[PDB]
Amino acid sequence: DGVGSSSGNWHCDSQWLGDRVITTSTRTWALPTYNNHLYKQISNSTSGGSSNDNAYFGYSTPWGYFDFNRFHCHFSPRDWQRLINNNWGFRPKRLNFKLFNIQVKEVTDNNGVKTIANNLTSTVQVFTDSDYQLPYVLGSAHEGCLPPFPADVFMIPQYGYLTLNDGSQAVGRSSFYCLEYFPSQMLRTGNNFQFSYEFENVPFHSSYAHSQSLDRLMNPLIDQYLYYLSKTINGSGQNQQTLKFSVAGPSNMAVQGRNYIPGPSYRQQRVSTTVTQNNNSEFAWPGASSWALNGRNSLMNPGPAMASHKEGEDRFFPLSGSLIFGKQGTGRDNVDADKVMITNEEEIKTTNPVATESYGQVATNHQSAQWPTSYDAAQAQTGWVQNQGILPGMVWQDRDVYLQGPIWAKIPHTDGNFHPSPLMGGFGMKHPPPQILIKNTPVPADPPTAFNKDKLNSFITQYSTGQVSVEIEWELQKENSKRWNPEIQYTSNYYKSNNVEFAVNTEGVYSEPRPIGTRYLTRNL
Amino acid sequence: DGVGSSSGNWHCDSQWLGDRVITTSTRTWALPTYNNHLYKQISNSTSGGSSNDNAYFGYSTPWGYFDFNRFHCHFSPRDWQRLINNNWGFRPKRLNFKLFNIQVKEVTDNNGVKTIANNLTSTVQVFTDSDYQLPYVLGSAHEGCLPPFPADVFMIPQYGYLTLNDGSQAVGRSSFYCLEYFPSQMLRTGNNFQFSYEFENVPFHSSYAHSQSLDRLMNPLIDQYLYYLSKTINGSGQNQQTLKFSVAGPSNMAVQGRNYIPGPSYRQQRVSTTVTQNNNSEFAWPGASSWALNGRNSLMNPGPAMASHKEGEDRFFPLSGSLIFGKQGTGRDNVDADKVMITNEEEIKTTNPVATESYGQVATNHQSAQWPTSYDAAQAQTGWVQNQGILPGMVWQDRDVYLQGPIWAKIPHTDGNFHPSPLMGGFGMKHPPPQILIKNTPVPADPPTAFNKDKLNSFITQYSTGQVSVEIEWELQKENSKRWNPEIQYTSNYYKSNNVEFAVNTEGVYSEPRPIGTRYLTRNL
Amino acid sequence: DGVGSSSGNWHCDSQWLGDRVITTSTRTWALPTYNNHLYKQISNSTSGGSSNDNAYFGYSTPWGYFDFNRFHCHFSPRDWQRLINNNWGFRPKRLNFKLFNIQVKEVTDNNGVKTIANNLTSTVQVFTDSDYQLPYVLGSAHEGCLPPFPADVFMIPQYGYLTLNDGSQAVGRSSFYCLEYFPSQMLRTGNNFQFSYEFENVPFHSSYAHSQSLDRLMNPLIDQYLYYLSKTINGSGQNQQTLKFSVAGPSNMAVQGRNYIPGPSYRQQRVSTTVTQNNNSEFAWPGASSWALNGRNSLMNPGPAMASHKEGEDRFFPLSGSLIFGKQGTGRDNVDADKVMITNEEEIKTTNPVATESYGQVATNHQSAQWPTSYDAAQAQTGWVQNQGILPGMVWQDRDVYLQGPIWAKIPHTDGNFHPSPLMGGFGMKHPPPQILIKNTPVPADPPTAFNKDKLNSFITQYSTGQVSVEIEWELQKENSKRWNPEIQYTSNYYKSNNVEFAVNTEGVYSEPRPIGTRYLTRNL
Amino acid sequence: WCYEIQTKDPRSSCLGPEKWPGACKENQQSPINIVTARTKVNPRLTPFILVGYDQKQQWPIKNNQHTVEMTLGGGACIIGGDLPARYEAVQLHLHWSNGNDNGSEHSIDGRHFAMEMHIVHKKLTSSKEDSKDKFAVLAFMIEVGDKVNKGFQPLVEALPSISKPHSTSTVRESSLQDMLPPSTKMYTYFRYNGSLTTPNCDETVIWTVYKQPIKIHKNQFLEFSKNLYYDEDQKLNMKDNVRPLQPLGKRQVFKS
Ligand SMILES: [Zn+2]
Repeated sequence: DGVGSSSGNWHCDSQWLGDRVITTSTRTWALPTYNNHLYKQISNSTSGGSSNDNAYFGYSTPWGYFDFNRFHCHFSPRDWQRLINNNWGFRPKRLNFKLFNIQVKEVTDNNGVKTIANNLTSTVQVFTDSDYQLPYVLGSAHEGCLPPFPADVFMIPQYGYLTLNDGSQAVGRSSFYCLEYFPSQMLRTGNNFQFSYEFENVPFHSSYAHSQSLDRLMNPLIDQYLYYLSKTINGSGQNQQTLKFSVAGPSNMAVQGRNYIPGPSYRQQRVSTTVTQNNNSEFAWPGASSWALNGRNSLMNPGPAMASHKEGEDRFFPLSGSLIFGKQGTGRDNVDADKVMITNEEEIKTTNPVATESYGQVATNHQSAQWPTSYDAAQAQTGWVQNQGILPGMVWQDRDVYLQGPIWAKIPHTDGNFHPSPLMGGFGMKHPPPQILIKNTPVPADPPTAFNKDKLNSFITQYSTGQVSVEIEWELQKENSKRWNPEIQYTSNYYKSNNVEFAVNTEGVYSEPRPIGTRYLTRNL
Repeated sequence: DGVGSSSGNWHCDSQWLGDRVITTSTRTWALPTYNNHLYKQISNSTSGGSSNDNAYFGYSTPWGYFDFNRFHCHFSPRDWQRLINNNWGFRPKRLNFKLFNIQVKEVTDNNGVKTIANNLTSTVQVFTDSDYQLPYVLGSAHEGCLPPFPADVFMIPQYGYLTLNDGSQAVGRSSFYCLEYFPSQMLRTGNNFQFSYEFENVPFHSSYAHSQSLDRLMNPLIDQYLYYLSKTINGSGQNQQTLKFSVAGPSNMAVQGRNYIPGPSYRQQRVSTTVTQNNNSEFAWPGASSWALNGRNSLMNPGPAMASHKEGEDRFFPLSGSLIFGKQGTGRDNVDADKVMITNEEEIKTTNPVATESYGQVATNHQSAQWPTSYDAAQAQTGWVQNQGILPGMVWQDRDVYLQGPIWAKIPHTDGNFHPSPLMGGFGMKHPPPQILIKNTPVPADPPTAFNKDKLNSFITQYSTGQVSVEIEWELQKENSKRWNPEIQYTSNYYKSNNVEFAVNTEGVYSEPRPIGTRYLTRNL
Repeated sequence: DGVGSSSGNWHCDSQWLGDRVITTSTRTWALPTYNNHLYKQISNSTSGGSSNDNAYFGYSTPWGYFDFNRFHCHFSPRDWQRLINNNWGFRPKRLNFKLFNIQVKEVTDNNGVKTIANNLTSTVQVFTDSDYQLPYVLGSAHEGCLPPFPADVFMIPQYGYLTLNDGSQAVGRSSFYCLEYFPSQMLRTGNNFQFSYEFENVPFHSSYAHSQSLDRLMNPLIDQYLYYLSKTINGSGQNQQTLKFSVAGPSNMAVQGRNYIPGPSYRQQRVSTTVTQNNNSEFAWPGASSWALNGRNSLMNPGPAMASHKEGEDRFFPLSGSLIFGKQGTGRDNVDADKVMITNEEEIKTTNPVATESYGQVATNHQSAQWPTSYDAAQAQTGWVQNQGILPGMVWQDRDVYLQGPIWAKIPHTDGNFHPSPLMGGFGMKHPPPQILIKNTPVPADPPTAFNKDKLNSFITQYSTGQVSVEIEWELQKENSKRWNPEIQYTSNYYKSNNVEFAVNTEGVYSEPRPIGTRYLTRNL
Repeated sequence: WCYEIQTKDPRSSCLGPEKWPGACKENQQSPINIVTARTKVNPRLTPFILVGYDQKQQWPIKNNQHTVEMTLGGGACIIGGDLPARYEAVQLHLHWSNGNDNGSEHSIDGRHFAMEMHIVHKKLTSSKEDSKDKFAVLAFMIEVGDKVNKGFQPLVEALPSISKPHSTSTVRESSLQDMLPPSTKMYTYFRYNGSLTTPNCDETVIWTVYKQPIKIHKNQFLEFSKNLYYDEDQKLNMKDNVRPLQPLGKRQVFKS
């Protein structure tokens, strides 16, 4: 080690190993002291009034943490494209991480003359939540990840967590965590850190779209050996009761016996991009589909994976059923549609119900005649199914993943769960990549010349910077399709533009012009 | 030996062992040319131009395929009786498919006179889709199977498939499959074909009926150590409230505590075989219960497995919740009820809810006195549950299989599924028996003496015939019941009958008098 | 052997190891003859033609059986405290049962002198249904268990069972079982019996509560990179629709995107212990929430595990969604709340929906405007979800167990089930501990001197006593929590009292003053 | 088999109300004159609790030849009043005339109304019993010619689709609450044991008839008679499908 010696050599490249591909990324990461050096009780109260549904309580830790739970932190636009134009499936298998070339500096705003000098003798405290003993906040799609553009410098987000809350108050069951109550590595400028992790077995992500629909799997030339009720009345009129039966065939695919049915559903309000056909009313929250917990409602944000809209319904989108990303430079509040990128899951319409339609219809009575009393003459009545739970024989696809989307999530530690694929998309894991917490060490700075039991406070201003390196191994699923006609592929467009898509501008600013999925290749059901 | 020797013997038999039964079957088939040797695109606009619910887009191929996905193709009525009266469970284990005694013939039918000769040359191509790269149409209950009666000669059905469609139009995602893009074997007279397939791990089919009901598993002599709310308002009638509790016991089984609940449900309309108590209106489709996919509706044909009707209500049947077979010689359009055989599932009424009844009741508000709040008050209200999903602790039975019913089905290749047992009955497999595609090799007539350029459309008229054998080993699950009293068994009736059931009549026409299930033996829950 | 020689020692104790604890219990029992040595048909009619919902058909056998399917039969209150205060989980592993020190008795009830003596040459029969060929009645929370007080002497309950029934009538499918049709050991005063059983693999019971809520898993300081629909109208006026989007951040946690959702639900009516605010109506059964089976209604008892009430409203409890135990001395009919102990499951509010509230809200229409057909212009409409089945991404906890609650249950033998954790709590097992049947061998009285065909009906009056021992090893799941602040622990209260909790009174009567769950320690989600 | 208006032509020989078969010739039938002087107030009578009457859904509307009956499906039960356990709505028909003078079914103090609406509720569970109290029907009077109420508008819109007898259609979308008087007015009613207003009368109905009639526009009332017919040919309308009044007998009518 030693100041006059680095501890890392820029590693960023990517290598495709046929059925696999190794991604490597390196980045600089500036880290401030954060909340001085103290933990801070936070709560709905601290934030303010929030809301019953926005009520909380937890703690702001003076620590920071690294994050790369976004495909763009590992795959380049060209990288993705390929992956998606050539594989039916993909999944992470491992990860290797390294921090190095760390430099800690002290700042001295000499009466307006802020002066940065190197504190060669200082340290950053780093550790991983490998035993998963701390609140896991890496599965909440927050900012603070390694930027997609390698040349970009990053700031490292601050770690904070929530616990049980009664309004803005805590309960006895609430827990407090101290990260200093964990063993941690201390690094001087000559030192570095590294660790490796094995992804638990996860299902390949479906990077394809079906070329068939659940309701169209039969032979369009052969009849079924099954019959269906065709008529209930002779017709003419008056006591026409009858029971006619017919064979189901190519002419009436709708009534044919089937072995499997579409996945479950939770209806979402439909919203048109054309704000003239919508409705002159504030319905964002009022018309939102939601769920409740201990007297607190939470928007069904991603919700179950459901087709975003019917064929041609493009302009429509479920109130809260799709992932919406902000375009480069987009503001934080009340921005127009033209500032955001709304994803869609049309591909899964082959097996999943439309998010803004009922699952189907069900009988609600017993049709009858005046055969008993002259009453009881009830006509067959049916009702619409707004939300349908899991049923045997159901099949479904999960939500697609995106270059700018999340990669993994931690499955909640509970007695029971079902199909734990993270609803925002990606791979669910009981033991996902552990959190890597990092925080400099507070310099005690000036102390008094007479004993002071009061804990220290003046601490000398400092900040730290260096380089992080994450490598992830992704196993790939090749395709052996016999499709004759060419497949649909993602390609850039030749048409003379002002700036290359996914590149920097005259001001050196990067831009991801559109979200990119993974479902371009096709396969049968 | 070529053109002079046999490519096979007849076999076609059944060997029963202790815990196994291998069935063997051989039949005589005939293959026409199909599509005049050509591929053609098919759509509702081409055929019917029907409503959107029945719109479709696909392709018709000049290929045929072998179908033996029905029990009567392998089990004799007798064989079937032995099976169902002595085994609690069963499942397929392996298969041996073979083709032979191939004979290709030409057809003169010239100037009026029609003649037939053999083309000792000529070829029939055969190949299995062991890689499952072609659309699978064997799980759609189609006609074209090996005749139940061994003496019957059958014609191979034509292979066709459906892909994505928008109305009658196709989309860029639609796939065109060419069967000639698959390697295949060609066969002259004297050549034979053979392949073996091992069945996947499937659960034994439940060939039994429960001797107990989910709601009657308690000891009828002992009380519970649990209490239930018995009374609430000391009668009277002014402002009197109370909470009285009582022990749940033999006298009030209805309120006893329970560990398991009945399986899920999807209400169906109730239809009576006695057309008088039905209703003087057309409701076949209006009240049929269905589901939707990308804007298209499809009936809930044999949807979830539910008890066909309440005890002693055989006259009733769910609109589209049961399997309906056609009697021998029955027509295909608007036949009477006496011409079809409607199956039922009353055996599963011990664990599955009745198909034509609501699952149960559920509270829909908060009952309170007026004083609470002010002067509102509210009475306890409940609502019917028409469709109930899957809940923890649920228990259910699957659809029964029949001698004329399907055997297996291919589980759709999707990200997720639940209990992938085919809704029409049988065994669901990710890799079921591969499709066996078959075709006569086109033989050009006489080409011009001057080079043309275009494809040949002049061909010799030919067809092929031969024998086919299929052998399947089935594993058996025996019974070790301690039931003292005798059990119900499937039996023929001794009463005189113009004809013997499951036999040919004076004209040599084989017929199956009734559907035969598999649930006659009983065991406790 | 024979008399003069003890057959077994006492053995009653607990042994705590690191990850294991073995409990040992021994008790004194007494066994009468029962149905005068006869099997008898019983039914709703037999009892008193009970309600349709309460109709049943079955048999009563002169056999008794051993029941120790309760936690207090093995764990002392003291022992229970150590188990729940130091372990995050636990599960049964193996067991050994022993019957010993038989001793029967003659009881010559002469005139008034019932004169009891010993019949040394008498026999007791005992057998285990290790093959599970008999109706299993141990999963029905019946009385007759080994007394919690190791000093109380108890009477063996009589074994009875139910089969299929149509009203009070039986069907051909109904089964009759004769227990003498089983090999059984015969014991005299000098004989003993013993058997060992290994528990199937079951999940550890969750003996902890969550310190986080499913809707509070995000970093309270970092914003998300996902947007949500914030506004739909620019303001009041008229035609002014719009689409405004905002970043979901800490200030608006309610609308944040999430990967996992709360478990399913089946709404129950809410009841207040304060009988002034409930209602002046009888709604125990009218508004109870239930399910139907073959035309018979059965109350949804504990039903799905759902939080008993919203944080704070402890006075409320679901009509039939909680376990209610009777206090010592409490009668069986119409007892007051003060006589019973009502359990709750507030601990699961972190992941499970509140039992007496809707799961959430779902859209029900397509908001529309005054476009072509301006008379339309719909409005965002939503509907309440009272029963929600399973959906992918759902997580939940199971119902807690109790010192006075059941331990295990037999999973119904069916084709399908979901998350078969017994709804009343415990471990579900396909092959749970076998039932242990026991019976006094009949001793004919003086027969006639001339041969008679009739079966004997005169028998020497007899009854048996003796000791029983049961040992169970339990696996323990230690906790390695990093929580700083102390945890909640079960503890006795120092404040003076007339008696000691969990002890006997001046009349030697033992009592359990309250139910004790197991969820004291905490863990993150 | 037939109403008195129908048996007016030499042909179409059917049985009029004076010759109705079955148990329609007895003491308790249904249509009685309700004298408010002779009724006695019953304190137990309380306004019904209408659960499921606020939901909006499509309803099957059909020309039952004798009247227009609308299937109410499920989830519209009634638990209020002095009904034995509870009753679930199954059907909704109505009777009218050519003017608000001829009358419609029940009469209060000898006063008739333009139209009478019969919302019939079947007993929820009960048992396989032949006993009475099998139906609890609600009777609402209709007589006004001033203002149009949107509650009956979808019904009038659907009326032309079922012009011919034995024809079926569907109401677009409506709620049972909209077709009822305001809840502040549904406080006073009468209870009497009637059998049935249609042939083959069975004494199994409670007949809770409300005061305070409902108000609909005169155009809707005219459309009711104009868009419906008795026979297959559009010749004979559906004016007077009303059963003549029947003697009260010894039955005692109570008042809420
Ligand atoms: Zn009427």
